[PDB]
Amino acid sequence: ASSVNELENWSKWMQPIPDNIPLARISIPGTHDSGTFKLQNPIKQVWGMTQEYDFRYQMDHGARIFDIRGRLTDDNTIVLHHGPLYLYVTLHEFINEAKQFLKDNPSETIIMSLKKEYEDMKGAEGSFSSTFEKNYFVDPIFLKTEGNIKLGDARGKIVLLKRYSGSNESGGYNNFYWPDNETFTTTVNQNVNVTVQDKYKVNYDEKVKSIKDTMDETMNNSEDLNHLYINFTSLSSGGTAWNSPYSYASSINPEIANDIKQKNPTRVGWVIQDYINEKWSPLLYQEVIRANKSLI
Ligand SMILES: [Zn+2]
Ligand SMILES: [Zn+2]
Ligand SMILES: [Zn+2]
Ligand SMILES: [Zn+2]
Repeated sequence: ASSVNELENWSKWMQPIPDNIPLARISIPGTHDSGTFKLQNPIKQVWGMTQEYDFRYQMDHGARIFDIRGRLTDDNTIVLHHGPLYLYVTLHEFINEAKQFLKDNPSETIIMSLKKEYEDMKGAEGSFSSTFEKNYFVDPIFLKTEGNIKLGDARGKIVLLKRYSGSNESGGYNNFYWPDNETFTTTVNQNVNVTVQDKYKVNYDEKVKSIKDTMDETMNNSEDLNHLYINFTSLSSGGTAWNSPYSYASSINPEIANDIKQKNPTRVGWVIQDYINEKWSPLLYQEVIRANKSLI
């Protein structure tokens, strides 16, 4: 009952992929700084807005990886931030939206990257890691196993990608050294080789070339099941209308999407983008999802 066209149902595209395929092998669309969609102040937007729509919109369009940046509060909760700015979005808000999506579409999995974005507030009873584990992670929705996580074990659950230190509970992908503004390679869950392109503050041409170089590598290493490729197409703000995350995404998203469309590869990696929407064609997240055709 599995056909390649089933990859076209953006809310259930992982359904046709076999249970035994490692998530690392699947080409998955993701959203950079996922919770910035509520920013209204034009000054806050030009500097930190990276998405126009909420979490469910993102998921219904195919996004399965979410970049969550939070801050520990005096209430022993974690809220979403962009630097010192509160995004009016909370961690529980994201998880609840993910729970709803997973309930409605049990064939899917949601990968949640969690990073400490700003200094803990005074008054918290514990640490960022201990508070997350005690008040959020205990929830059954979170996958508690590790290794080269397979889709079958992830269906209906949230798979954690730690970007914070001090973890004391098993589950998801372990935290690893993440050099600043670079393309680097390292290892994670004992047997998973990881390559990340996260040059968030390089010049535009350098960014475009870096995305392409890393994707070219991914396309020619399609059978490497234990290799994880994370490719951020997002680029940090210059503080003006002509160099905001939106202006950059308007050209980068269609450019990279065309690369995939023209090459028609069997793997392109975990592509984390800014502004998932239907304004620019070809649509990046759709071409990324379509690159899983050979897995069916
Ligand atoms: Zn309080
Ligand atoms: Zn909401
Ligand atoms: Zn490898
Ligand atoms: Zn739409």
